[PDB]
Amino acid sequence: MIVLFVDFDYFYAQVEEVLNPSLKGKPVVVCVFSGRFEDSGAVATANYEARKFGVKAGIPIVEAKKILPNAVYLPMRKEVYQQVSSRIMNLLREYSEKIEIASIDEAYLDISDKVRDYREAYNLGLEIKNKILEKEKITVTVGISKNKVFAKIAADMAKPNGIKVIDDEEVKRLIRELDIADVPGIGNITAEKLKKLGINKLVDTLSIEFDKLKGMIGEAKAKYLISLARDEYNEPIRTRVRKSIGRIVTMKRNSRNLEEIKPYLFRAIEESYYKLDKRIPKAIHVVAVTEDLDIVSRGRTFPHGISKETAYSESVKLLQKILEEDERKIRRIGVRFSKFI
DNA sequence: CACGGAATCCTTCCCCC
DNA sequence: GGGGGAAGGATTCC
Ligand SMILES: Nc1nc2c(ncn2[C@H]2C[C@H](O)[C@@H](COP(=O)(O)OP(=O)(O)OP(=O)(O)O)O2)c(=O)[nH]1
Ligand SMILES: [Ca+2]
Ligand SMILES: [Ca+2]
Ligand SMILES: [Ca+2]
Repeated sequence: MIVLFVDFDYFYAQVEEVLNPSLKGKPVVVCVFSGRFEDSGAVATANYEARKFGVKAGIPIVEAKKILPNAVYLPMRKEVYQQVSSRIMNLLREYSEKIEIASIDEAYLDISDKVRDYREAYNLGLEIKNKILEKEKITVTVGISKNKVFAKIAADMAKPNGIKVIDDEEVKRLIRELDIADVPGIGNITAEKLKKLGINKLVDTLSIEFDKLKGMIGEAKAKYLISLARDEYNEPIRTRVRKSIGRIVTMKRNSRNLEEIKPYLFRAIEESYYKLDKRIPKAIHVVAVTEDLDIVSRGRTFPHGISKETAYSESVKLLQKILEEDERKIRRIGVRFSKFI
């Protein structure tokens, strides 16, 4: 069983470099401007020249400028990156019929058929890196191992622009050596709950009564970790299908007035519909971000699909429902469409 | 200062043989 | 008791 994971390097910034090579070499910051004020917002990503100084995904744009006042700051252009992603995905297709697109810049390939051993797998890796660099002029990192999880881990260890195989002898040392927090699907909240249980390495999950683990982190999560420890994890590669479309925007000023929010809300639905393109949702959820950055949501499923008129109508009630049950002001508002026919 | 988007799981109902 | 779902939220990752 051989899985090959591909992850494009500093993707949004690298695409910006390709479309305008003059940028290459200098610090490049792709930002998301919220408009609340001059430079309000966050950094989507940054090229390496910028990450070596602390500027990275998540930090406020205002904070990134204090560190690199002279870098190049660019607004994020999803559509552009998405189409480039799509083309790159189509290059991988020509390497396996078994392909799972995980995000806008990640994909897993089941090359158990094609390749025979790890040596060949590695070479196929180089062929893919090479192909993509030539066609799209974009570098990516490749990770190869026994299953998806370790393939991805392989990639995190080899970036940027690397390629790495984590052979069976290593999996075993990683299950013992590797820090549980560096395992995909284990964020802060979980790692923290894991420390208390004395688990700092994948192996520790075997020296704990399952039921206490489940109690603390959930069954799904407990079975996941345990199978990994037992070197038994092996979920297949499957094409994922879009299960929900939505849009959320920041208002210029926090508000509680329905008439002040409606406009932002309607625009959100509009864009969402354009994005649905042919798809018809049965469920609609209204999502609100409270002034103290907490998230509130109210939704509804219908026994049939939702027309745009219906969406406008029903979204106002859920927004009214929200305000009636929460007293904080609202900072961000949006909609989520799901359960496609 | 803290954006925008989406999947998946966890709980708590709630209806009902 | 337990199947079946819908809601609202928790949690992770891009
Ligand atoms: N708006 C927004 N976009 C994000 C955020 N995090 C990631 N993205 C984008 C950043 C990247 O361009 C793309 C994800 O790839 P990461 O897996 O994020 O890789 P990135 O390419 O930035 O890092 P790397 O290639 O490993 O050096 O998704 C975020 O918090 N907000
Ligand atoms: Ca990644
Ligand atoms: Ca990446
Ligand atoms: Ca982590």
